[PDB]
Amino acid sequence: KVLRDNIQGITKPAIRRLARRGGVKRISGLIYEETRGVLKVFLENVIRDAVTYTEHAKRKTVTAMDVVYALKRQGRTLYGFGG
Amino acid sequence: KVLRDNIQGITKPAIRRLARRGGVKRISGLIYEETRGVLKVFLENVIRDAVTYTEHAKRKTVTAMDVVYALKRQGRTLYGFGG
Amino acid sequence: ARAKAKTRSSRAGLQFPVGRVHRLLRKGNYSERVGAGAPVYLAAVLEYLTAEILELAGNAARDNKKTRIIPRHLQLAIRNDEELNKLLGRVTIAQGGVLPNIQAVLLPK
Amino acid sequence: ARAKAKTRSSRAGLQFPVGRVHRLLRKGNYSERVGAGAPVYLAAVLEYLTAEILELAGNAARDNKKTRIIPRHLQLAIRNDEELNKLLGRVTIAQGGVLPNIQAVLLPK
Amino acid sequence: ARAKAKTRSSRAGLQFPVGRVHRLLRKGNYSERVGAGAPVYLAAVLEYLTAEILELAGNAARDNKKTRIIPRHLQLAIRNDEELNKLLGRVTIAQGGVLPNIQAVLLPK
Amino acid sequence: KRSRKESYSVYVYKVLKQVHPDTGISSKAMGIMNSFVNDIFERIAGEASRLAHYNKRSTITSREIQTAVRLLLPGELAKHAVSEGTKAVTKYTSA
Amino acid sequence: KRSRKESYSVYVYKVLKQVHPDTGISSKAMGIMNSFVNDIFERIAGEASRLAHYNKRSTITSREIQTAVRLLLPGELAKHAVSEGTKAVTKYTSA
Amino acid sequence: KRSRKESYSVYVYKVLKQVHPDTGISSKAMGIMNSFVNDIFERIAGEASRLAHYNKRSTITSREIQTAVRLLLPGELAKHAVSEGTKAVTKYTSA
Amino acid sequence: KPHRYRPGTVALREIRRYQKSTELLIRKLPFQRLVREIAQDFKTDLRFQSSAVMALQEASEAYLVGLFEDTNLAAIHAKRVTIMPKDIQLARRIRGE
Amino acid sequence: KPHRYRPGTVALREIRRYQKSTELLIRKLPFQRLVREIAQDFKTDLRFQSSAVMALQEASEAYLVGLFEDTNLAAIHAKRVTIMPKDIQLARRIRGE
DNA sequence: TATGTGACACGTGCCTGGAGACTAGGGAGTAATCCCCTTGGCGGTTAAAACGCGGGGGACAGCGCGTACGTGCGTTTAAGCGG
DNA sequence: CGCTTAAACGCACGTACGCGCTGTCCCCCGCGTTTTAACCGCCAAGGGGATTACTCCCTAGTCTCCAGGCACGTGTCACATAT
Repeated sequence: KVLRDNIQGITKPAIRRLARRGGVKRISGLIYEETRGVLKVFLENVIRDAVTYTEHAKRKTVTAMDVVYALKRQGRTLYGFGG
Repeated sequence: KVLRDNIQGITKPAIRRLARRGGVKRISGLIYEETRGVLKVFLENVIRDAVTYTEHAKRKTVTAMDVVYALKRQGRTLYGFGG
Repeated sequence: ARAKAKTRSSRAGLQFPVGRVHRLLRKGNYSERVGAGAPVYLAAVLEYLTAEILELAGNAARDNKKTRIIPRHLQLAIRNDEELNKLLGRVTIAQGGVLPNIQAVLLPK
Repeated sequence: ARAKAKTRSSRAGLQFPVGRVHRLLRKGNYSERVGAGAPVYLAAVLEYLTAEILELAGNAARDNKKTRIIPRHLQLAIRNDEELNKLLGRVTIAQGGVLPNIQAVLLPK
Repeated sequence: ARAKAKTRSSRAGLQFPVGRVHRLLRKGNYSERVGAGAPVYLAAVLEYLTAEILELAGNAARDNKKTRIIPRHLQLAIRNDEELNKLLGRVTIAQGGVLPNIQAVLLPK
Repeated sequence: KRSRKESYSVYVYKVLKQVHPDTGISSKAMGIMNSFVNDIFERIAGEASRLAHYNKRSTITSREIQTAVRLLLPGELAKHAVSEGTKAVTKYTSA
Repeated sequence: KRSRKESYSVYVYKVLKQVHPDTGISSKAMGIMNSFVNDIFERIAGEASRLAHYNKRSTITSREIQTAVRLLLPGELAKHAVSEGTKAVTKYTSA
Repeated sequence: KRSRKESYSVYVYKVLKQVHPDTGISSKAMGIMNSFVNDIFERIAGEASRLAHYNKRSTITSREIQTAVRLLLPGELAKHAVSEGTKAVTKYTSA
Repeated sequence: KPHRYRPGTVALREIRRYQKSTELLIRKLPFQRLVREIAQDFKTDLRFQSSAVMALQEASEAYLVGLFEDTNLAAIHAKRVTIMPKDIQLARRIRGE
Repeated sequence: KPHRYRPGTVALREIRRYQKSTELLIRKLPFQRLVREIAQDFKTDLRFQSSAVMALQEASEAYLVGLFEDTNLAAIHAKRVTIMPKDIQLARRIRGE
């Protein structure tokens, strides 16, 4: 239930996979934690938005339609979830 | 009637002034024409839409309020000319 | 006693539904009246765009010898058109991937 | 037999015109119906925002010993607040100038 | 008694006269009956090809800074589209002239 | 007893069959196309709404939609859309 | 007193202003279009007639002329002509 | 004279004298603040309209105004805007 | 001797693979667990559509991968092939994050 | 001896001065000439409000200046102080342009 | 190249949303005007641009170097799938 | 919860790569001078933006009725997987 450091649940080889899909050749060891913090900031922005939608929606559970509204609020529109 | 060359009217010392406002300490000689081209692209992108407003406003006089509309269309909203 | 039912989409000669787009625009609260040719024109524009991206997806599928459109083919079609890339520079696609693209300095020798 | 025509801004203890804002919302076509407390809440939020930005502008004008607020003071106020700058990063002020900013690598030894 | 006469050109919604083309095919001795949609198809493909060659001609005229198209524009347009050129290799245009074309060894040095 | 939900499925599937009779579809690609068609729909509709406000018109006409196409759609897609849509305006005008 | 003579001028003019409102036309270029539409007309017409003879079909339908335009016109122009004619004949089928 | 043109000058001046009786205002800064308040107003109105259609709400009320101002305003601005708005809503509730 | 590729060859092969491939680069269960971890901080006992977690997913690595070609452009601008987090900082700050 | 400042000193003083200043750095009437020249490329012989001209001048100068801070960030990120147009192209590519 | 399969795709009920008939009236098209705003142009002037010399500061190549990821192989466990 | 491997970790050895330093060359700002056209500023002119009126085109809305597109069920072959 109570969760502690799942930011490191995103593994370093997963980050290497992400860099290789971006075509990055060589990755420093300092990269992974800084990118974890960056994605943490990004996720907490979008989940703050999606949450705010959700308690406004009078639903207790998050729906993806709130999620896509949150992403188009941030100028980061994503296609393919009934939007 | 027609005009042929006014892109050079944005002179090199004007670019130098803007770069010092931009905090640039040292400016190459290759900078000025490329900035003229980039500025040309930005101005034509905004003025095409400003035109499109102006005939859509059925006017032949270009107004600043349409300039505001065009600039805020491209995420470049300017304060000081609305209304 | 009454005229036989004839769709306004066929009156435009168009496929996207004129009545549905008109209803969406009326209930979408953009103006309290709307010109009759406006949703017809709108459905025509979206039909043109849907058509052209559908041929582009068809060519991407045929080049990769798959009979059915895949969001990978949508990604490859949408990113390789600079017109459509500038149309959708901020748009992401689910399970789309990226262009196969490498920098020259990343290649050996 | 009408009572004295009292103002809703004073009813909410506010400066911004509640009636004008409600009129703009009713004619800005955002919904056909507007809840009564909504323009009040909006006008209060706007009053708080305008109050804090004008307070910052007055502080900046006082810092430059200037008794009448300046768009340069507006720029210096709006860009030196983190919440305001992240609120209004893509918004530009006319004749604002820029923030005084020189990189340390630009600075000499 | 009778409805208003609405043209088959309007029924297709295309500019080329359907009735004239049907009349010509009736009096041109190609079959003893003709399908109704075939001259519609004819008018459609003719208007498509005239539209594209008129695009080419208008583009050439704007390249030559002329408002009205001339046979030189027609020549330059019809010779630089390979499908049109090999469509009309043996077809000659009045006052068209020739393509600007010089062999490499004709050039000095 | 379940409620009906709106989709663009039959229309996109038909226009796929005219543009490519032999080419199939995956379902989540249709979801992406649904998102695209909806997205451009409120882009053009919001442009039409604000352009109607700017000229103080309470009626949005095909002129406004065409202006919105010229604004949001760049380059060639705008002019081909204008050509086919004005064509469609004449087509409905005949009806 | 004169005799009425057919021309394809006015339809070329509607098409021209549909595709280029800014562009004029010279009358002998109009005559060249007249020669064009006539020449392609009996090219396709003889193609349809001889195809109708090949399958001994005494009636020429849209399938026949589609076959003929696929024969003479090459590829890109052929397939987009197919698309134009196909949507035209479907909207006539609805008409 | 001419027709009346809307402005927010008097309210800006009143709020200015609430926060700074001592200082003055330039009318160009007044115009900038008019642009500011119009921009924020249309922003909040836009997302309120969005949220009204998201919950399919025919009436726009203050709760999604709260939602929108919490959405746009970062942190401290958002909570104290909620505080000021809630205070004024309660005072108008008490007339 | 056993076979051993020189540095960059396996990197090139996996770059080409993941450019061609579209499937997820993140293990799904710790991702969902992290989403619940972050969301619980803002509102308690938040339940998730799995599709919502997935949409959060493709939004996340889309943002990351875009930041990654930004980082790569910064690195080739700096005449390098090894990226450092200051490149990511530069990309975010020029984007304005 | 006629005094000569060491290079970049006057450049930094200009940086301080023009960061302090708020006015437009573009000549107004050549800017209007270029604006009308590009206007007739879309529609010939229009009229202009001068307010539109200063609005375009403000927006153009602001966009250029922000582009130069991005260029300066790229150049110092490449451990240089002299900018080249490659830096500007890099910044435009980061901005998504 | 061999093989299952479920996802795509297609027949079917329906009701519901969209079209047909008709109207009120009102926003919208149009005429007029005028005046104010915009364009056109003319003289003085100087700052602003431009141009030349110069000379230091910076870009960048060369070269090495030590290290820090790349690559490779063994393990754990933890992600992943079914129910 | 119960298997069930895939990959995450982890170590280990090797290379190549950021980077540190310097040589070197050249580029561009500092400064002074020349030109020049920008700009004030002034005035003439006219043009169309905007305003008022007037009448009307459409269209939003209401009632009727019906067919279209989506839910529903199903079957089936393009593709996933294996080799």
